[PDB]
Amino acid sequence: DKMVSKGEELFTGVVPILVELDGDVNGHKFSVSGEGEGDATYGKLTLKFILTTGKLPVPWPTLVTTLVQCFSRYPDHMKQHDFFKSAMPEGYVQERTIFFKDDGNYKTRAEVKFEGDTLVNRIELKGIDFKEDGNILGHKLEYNYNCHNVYIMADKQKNGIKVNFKIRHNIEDGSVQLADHYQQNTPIGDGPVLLPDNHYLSTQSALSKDPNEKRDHMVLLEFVTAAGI
Repeated sequence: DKMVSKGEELFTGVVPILVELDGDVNGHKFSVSGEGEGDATYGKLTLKFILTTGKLPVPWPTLVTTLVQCFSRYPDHMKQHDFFKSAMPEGYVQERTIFFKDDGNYKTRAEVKFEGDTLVNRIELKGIDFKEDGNILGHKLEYNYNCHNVYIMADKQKNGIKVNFKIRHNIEDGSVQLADHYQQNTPIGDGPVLLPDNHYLSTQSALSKDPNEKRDHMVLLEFVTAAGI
């Protein structure tokens, strides 16, 4: 619906982002605070994440996906397939199950919504069955991130979307740790949304550090474009 691209209006300029993650992995508890801004016109995310509570029990790269696909650039001809924006400002619940091959898994539950002029992401994560000797707990993954595809279809029974994709986490010996992602997003609002044709997001990510941040942290720079229509 032409009108339903009022999401255009809410994501027109630069939008401040807040992310908050209460986390638990084989009993190890921790919190992450994210702040930064989005430019949906450009697919653009700039965010800085800081460990705020506990010792960080897993590699930063494993948490990227968990830590706002509303900031994805939908080309003009595809804009009527942008669910994430069509759900705002009252937002959607994102839920994921994530299996790391030969190791444990993450189950996540997130509210993404506007809280004023600001786009917020509240995240409860539990992970279980992680091999102590494995790459995750064993901290054996590079601080880099591969370009990925993200397959979307409508889940009309939930008035929302089914999402799935494989993440490739590089280990320094040239091998790869796989995270297999299963993702349902449901809206929170009682109103209509854009239910898309089958399509995907092409997602670039760049992980850096603040030279002056004394705390365990992650500065993430991410670019997402939709395609396949």
